[PDB]
Amino acid sequence: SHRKYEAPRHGHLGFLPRKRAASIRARVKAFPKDDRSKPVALTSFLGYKAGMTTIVRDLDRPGSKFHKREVVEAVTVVDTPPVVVVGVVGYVETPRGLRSLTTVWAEHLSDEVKRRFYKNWYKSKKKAFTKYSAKYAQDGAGIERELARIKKYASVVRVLVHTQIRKTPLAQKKAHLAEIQLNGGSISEKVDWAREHFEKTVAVDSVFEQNEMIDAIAVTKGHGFEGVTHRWGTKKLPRKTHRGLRKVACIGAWHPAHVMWSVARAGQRGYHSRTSINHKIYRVGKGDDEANGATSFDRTKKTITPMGGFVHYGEIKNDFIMVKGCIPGNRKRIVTLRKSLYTNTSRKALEEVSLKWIDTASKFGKGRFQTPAEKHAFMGTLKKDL
Amino acid sequence: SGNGAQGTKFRISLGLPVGAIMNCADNSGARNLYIIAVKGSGSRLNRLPAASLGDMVMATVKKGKPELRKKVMPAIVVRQAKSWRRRDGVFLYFEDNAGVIANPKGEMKGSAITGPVGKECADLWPRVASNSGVVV
Amino acid sequence: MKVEIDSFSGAKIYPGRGTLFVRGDSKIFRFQNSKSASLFKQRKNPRRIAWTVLFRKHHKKGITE
RNA sequence: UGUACAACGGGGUAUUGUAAGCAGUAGAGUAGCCUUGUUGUUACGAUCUGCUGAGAUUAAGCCUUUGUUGUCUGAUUUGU
RNA sequence: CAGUCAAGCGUUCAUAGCGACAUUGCUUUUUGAUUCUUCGAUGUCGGCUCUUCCUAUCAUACCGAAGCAGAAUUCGGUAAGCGUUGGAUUGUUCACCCACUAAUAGGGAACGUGAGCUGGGUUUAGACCGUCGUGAGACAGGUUAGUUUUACCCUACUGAUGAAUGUUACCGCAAUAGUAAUUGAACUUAGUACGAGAGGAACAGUUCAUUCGGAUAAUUGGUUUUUGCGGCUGUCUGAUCAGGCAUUGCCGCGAAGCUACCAUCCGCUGGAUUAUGGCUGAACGCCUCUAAGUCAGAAUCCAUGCUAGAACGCGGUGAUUUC
RNA sequence: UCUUAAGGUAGCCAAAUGCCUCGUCAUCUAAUUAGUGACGCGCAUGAAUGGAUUAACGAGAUUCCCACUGUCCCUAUCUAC
RNA sequence: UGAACAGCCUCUAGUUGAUAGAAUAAUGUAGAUAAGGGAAGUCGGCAAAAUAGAUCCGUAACUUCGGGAUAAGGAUUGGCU
Repeated sequence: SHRKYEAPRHGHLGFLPRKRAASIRARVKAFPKDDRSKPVALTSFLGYKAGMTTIVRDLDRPGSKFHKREVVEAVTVVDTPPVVVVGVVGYVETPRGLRSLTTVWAEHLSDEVKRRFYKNWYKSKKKAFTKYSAKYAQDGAGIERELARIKKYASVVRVLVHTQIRKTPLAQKKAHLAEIQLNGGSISEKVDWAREHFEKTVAVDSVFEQNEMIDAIAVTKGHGFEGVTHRWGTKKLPRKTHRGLRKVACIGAWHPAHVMWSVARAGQRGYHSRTSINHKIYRVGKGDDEANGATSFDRTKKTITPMGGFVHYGEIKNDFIMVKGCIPGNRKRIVTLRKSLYTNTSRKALEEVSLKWIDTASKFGKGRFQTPAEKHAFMGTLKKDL
Repeated sequence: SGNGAQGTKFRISLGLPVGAIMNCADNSGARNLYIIAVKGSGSRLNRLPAASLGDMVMATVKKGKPELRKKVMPAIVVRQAKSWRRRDGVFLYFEDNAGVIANPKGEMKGSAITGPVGKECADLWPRVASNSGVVV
Repeated sequence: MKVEIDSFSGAKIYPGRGTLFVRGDSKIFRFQNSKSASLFKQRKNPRRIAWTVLFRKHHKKGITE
C-alpha cells in the first residue's frame, strides 16, 4: 500500500556518495567565467582556517527591524600567508574536455613546495627539479620556447601556487599546491603576468577586496563510521524496539528485490568536499599591521589573535580573511577561497559593511577579557605579578 | 505571525509546543491558557506546532473563569521561558511562560497586562504594547 | 554598543557573552556565564562567594589601589 | 645534525574557589588555677580572619618556549 | 473513474456549470467469481519507520473558459518538479469532530514493509457472560490473560582497501551517474484599480517566515571519566596531613571534544520547450497561430553550479637506483 | 382475545451479557466508537443455572485529575562490556 | 553507621578464579544526564522519573464502626559548645 502520511526525503540526494574526499584539499571544479578586459588577477587563494570569533556591527539594510542597530555575528578567520607562484599550465580545448598541454616551472622552487613531491623527505636525496633548474640555464632555451607554445595553443591558463606553510603556526612543513585559473588579460598577458610572478608572492589584499562575495571550498570535518540516525537524521525508532533503535526500519519494499540506492545506510560521515557560496569578507587584514584586531570605533592596540591563541591552532601572524558565517572544514585545515561565479547584485550582498568591535576573548573557555592589559586592570596585582 | 500583527517577527526559538499551559498575563479572569495550535505553523510527519514570544496561538482556558472555560480562543504569547537569541546577540528569557487572551484581529480581551512583556511581542502587536506595563 | 556588568559576579559582559534573565517582578539580571547564572538560581549570596566583586568590595580585598 | 623532533621545566590562556602551615585582643562556651584581668591563665572548642583571586589542574586533539636532557642509516621492494 | 446523445435545470439559454431516460468504456484502489500456483508452511490486519513509483491534481508554477465588475469561486490544459500536517475516540482500514495550514488528493510496490519493531485485533491452550445445545460443546458475539526465534553465507545497498598498465610523486581534464531547494506572511503599490455601495486586488520593491538541505561550534544551552577544583555521608588508614572503598559514592561548578532551527551561517543563473497566447500565410482569390516558416513562454527539460570520478578512460610535469 | 406448566416478579442494564450500535440525553474534552450518570418492548438481563448493593483488600481490567519525567516534540552526550 | 543477621566499609579466615594484548567506528547490552514544553508518543504513562527514613502539625468521602490512614497536605533534619 501507499505511505500513510507524506514526509520529505531524509537527507539531500545531490551529495551522494558520502565517501571520504579524494584529498585533504578539496578541488575547485569551476572558475569564474573568463574575461579578456579586466586586469590579470587570481581567481582563488589558499588559506588555513584558523577559527571563529565574534563581531558587532551596525546592520545597514533599509526596512529592517534592526536597521542602523547593533548586530552580533559570527565570523571565521582564515590565515592567508602570501602564496608563491611556482609554475604555469596552459589548457587547450578538446572535443573531449580541457587538456593541459604544458606546465612550466620557476627556477628556485622553495624547499617547502619541494617537499610536496616526496613522501619520505628525511632520507630523500632531494633531486626534484634539479635537471629542470639545470635546463633553466642558457637563459632558459627550452622554457622560452615552451611559454611561446602555451601562448600559441592555450585557451585557459592556470598558475601553480603554493602556500608558505612555514609561516603558519602549523606543525606541517609539506606545503599544499594548487592550480588557480587566471582571469584578466588574454593568454599572452596572463603568461607574461605569470612569468613576471615566477617564484614571486601574491597576498590576499591584492586579490580579494573588502565586501567581496567569496566561496569557501574545503573538506568537511570527519567523523568516522556513522549510523543512519546521525548520517541522515532519520527518525529514531521507539524505545521498545528489539534489536536496536538507531536504525531505519524498512529499507525497501518486497519488490524491487534490491535495497534501493536512495535508502539511508550507515557509513562514513564528513570528510566530504563541500562548497559554501556567498560568504562576505568583513576585513582583509595585514599580518605586518599591528592592531588589526581593532576598528575605527574600538581603537585598541590588540591583534586579531584571541587571548591564549586560537584553540588547536596558534596565533595569526600573517594576512587574514575575516569572513561572516561558517565555512566547511575544521581548524588547521586547508581551505580554498574563490570569487563568486556570478554577479550578486542582491541588497544583502551589496551591504557596505564596517565593523565596530572584534572579540579577542579566549576561545579556550569563558574568558572575560579582551587583552592582557585590560585583564590586568580588572584584577589588580597578583601573588604572581611581582 | 498573526493576521492583526504588524508583520515580520524575527525567529524566536520556539519553546511552547502544543499542549503547553502558560499563565494568563491579562486580567480577563483566566488563570492559564493551554495551547491547542499555533497560527502560521508548518507541517511535518510528527512535529508538534510550537509557540514562541509574540506568536499568536489558539488556546483554551483550562483553569479559571467559568465562561472563559470550555472553548477555544486566540491568545498571544507575551513571556517565554525558553531562552532565545536576539539579533543584537543577547540570550534572554523570562522565568514564566505566559500569554494574553485576544480576539483574532489582535485586540486584547483583557484590560491590563501583569508582569513584563517581551519586546518582540509588544513591538509586533500594538494593543499588547499599549496595555503593557514594562516591556523587555 | 556598551558592555554590561554581571548582576551577580560583577564581571564585564561583552556583546553576547552570557545570558539575560527577566524575573517575574521585572528585574533584569545579566549573567556573564553559566557560572554566575547558576550560582544565582541556587540562592547563594554574592557577598559570600569569595571570588565575587561584591565580596571583594565588602572585604576590601585588593582595594589598596 | 636543524627557524629539526621529542621528554621535562617556564610563561600565557583557562577551571575551580581561597591549600598546608603558622598566627590571632575572632569564637556559642564549658571544666581548672590565680596575681580578678578589662588580650588573666591552662585544657577542649565547630567555625571566622590574615598570609590567600590563594592552592590544585592545564592537552591528554589549548597557545608560546633565549631553559634542561636527549634522539637522529633498521627492514623490504621497485626499471621504459 | 471517464465519455457519447441531450428531456429538462440554470432570469432569458440544452452543452458557463449541470444532466434524467439510455448508452460505450477503463481500472483492479472494494466485494465477489474461479481454484491455476503453494498445505514435506511464502509468517497473516493495523500502526510505527523509510524509499520509490502511478496520476484519475488538494496546494504551488504558467495558462484557457464563466451566469469571471472587483473579491471569492467553479470548469479545464501542460503538469507528480514540490509539498499534502498536529490531535480527541477506535486495534481499526474507514469514519467522525477539534485546529493549523497553501493544501490537508487518491493510490501501488506479495492488501510494500514482523530474521525492521509492536502485538492492540485476529489466531491454540486459562477464564466469564449471553444465546443455542439434554450433554460433551458451538458462536468473524462481547470481555480478560496469553514465549513474536536465527544472518557469520550469496546478492543488493552503504561505506572501505586493492595486484597490473615501466617505478614513484604531483597537478589536472571529465565520460558517466546523482542533484534541491520549497511555500507563506507583512509593509508598500493601495483603501488604488473595479463597483452605486457593500466591499476590494494585482505587477514591481523591501523585510521576514514555513518545510527541506549542507556545514560550523565565535556566542547560548546539553552532555562530564579532565574523575579538574570545591563540598558531604558511611567506613578504613592511631589522630593531623593525605588518601582508599561505596561497580563513576553523591552534590555544586566544570574547560576540551561532540552537539541543538535549543545555537549560527549558507543554499547559483542561462538556454530550449509543454499548455497557452501571438505573427506572417496558404491550403479554401476570403479567412485562419499552421500546413511550409516563426515569436513569448511552466514549479517542465537540458545546461551553469555542487558530489563521486571510469579502480580495464585520459592528459601535463618531476625524479628515475654503479660499486 | 389465542396459548402455555407458568408467561421475567423484586431488582439491574447498550453492563464482561445489546445484533441495529459509534443507540438517545447529560457529564468529561478544543475535539471523545473511550469513562461516568440516567433512559430500557432488554436480538439474547434476572434471582443460591443466585439478583442488587457493599467498607476493606487486588502484581486483575478501565477512565479521568495532580505530581513526574527523553514516551514524545527532537535528538545530543558520557562510561563499562 | 543504622531500627535492623537491610545497604555500604573493615577485623579473623579465604580467594585474587572466569583466555589476554591494542585501539574507542557504527549497531547493541547494561548505567546515567539532558535546555523549553510535559503524555502532544502510544492499544495502553509500557519504560523511566517523582515521593520515600524519623520527629511534629493536619487528615475527607464512605464504613460491616474494626477501618479507610503513612489518607490528602505541610514544617523540621548537620556540626560544635
